[PDB]
Amino acid sequence: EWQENKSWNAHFTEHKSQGVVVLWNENKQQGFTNNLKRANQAFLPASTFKIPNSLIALDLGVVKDEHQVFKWDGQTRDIATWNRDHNLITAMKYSVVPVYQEFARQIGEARMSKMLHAFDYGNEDISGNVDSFWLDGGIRISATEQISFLRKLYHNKLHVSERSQRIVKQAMLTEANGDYIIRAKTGYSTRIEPKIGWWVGWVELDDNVWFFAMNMDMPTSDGLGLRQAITKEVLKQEKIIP
Ligand SMILES: Nc1ccc(-c2cccc(C(=O)O)c2)cc1
Repeated sequence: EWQENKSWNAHFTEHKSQGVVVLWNENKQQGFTNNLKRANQAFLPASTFKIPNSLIALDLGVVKDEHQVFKWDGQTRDIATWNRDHNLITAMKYSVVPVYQEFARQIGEARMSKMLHAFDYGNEDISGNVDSFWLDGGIRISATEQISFLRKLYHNKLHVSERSQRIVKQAMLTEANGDYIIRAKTGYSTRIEPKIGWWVGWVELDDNVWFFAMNMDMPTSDGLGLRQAITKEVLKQEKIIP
């Protein structure tokens, strides 16, 4: 079942922004959101696409393991952390587009299209350039669709090996302490309106898992920190985390 809690709208408006948070209680099989309509509106996945892209690259052998070094191509880019060697873990962490563009070129259109359909991922449409379609092509995914996809990943139910799924979930590790573990991926879509930020993943507790997917308007890069901050305020409000 699904519940709309418009009280969460405060967390967005108080920061002069608009967006949606979608939560899914795995034990109770219940979903919650501030905005049922936007929860089902499809956006460019941008760097959240690094989750499916990593899975496909690993399963096809494009990426051997999480230690394989992807050498910087020597082209200076405006993101300092991109101008260095990466492995899967650091490429995820710093959302290093050029590494994942190379993955996609090696995957190829045919295998990428087939795998996204097998994942039931978004609109499954890779129209555009194979090395940028998640940034300015035809692929779209909603917040509820991100949840559906992440739940399959959590349970190792995607049509790739258990190993590929374990490795990607390792690479998704974002935060861990004595109270919870967050595995997630940020996204930042600027090439097509509306510009949005994403944060999708889940929170692991001792006896339950809460999946989450949020997006919010992002007119400038100055509000990027609000993706995680707003999500955590909701989690705190719902007493999912202290
Ligand atoms: N102008 C600009 C600012 C920041 C970025 C950037 C880099 C790396 C990661 C992320 C993110 O998804 O949080 C965003 C990219 C362009």
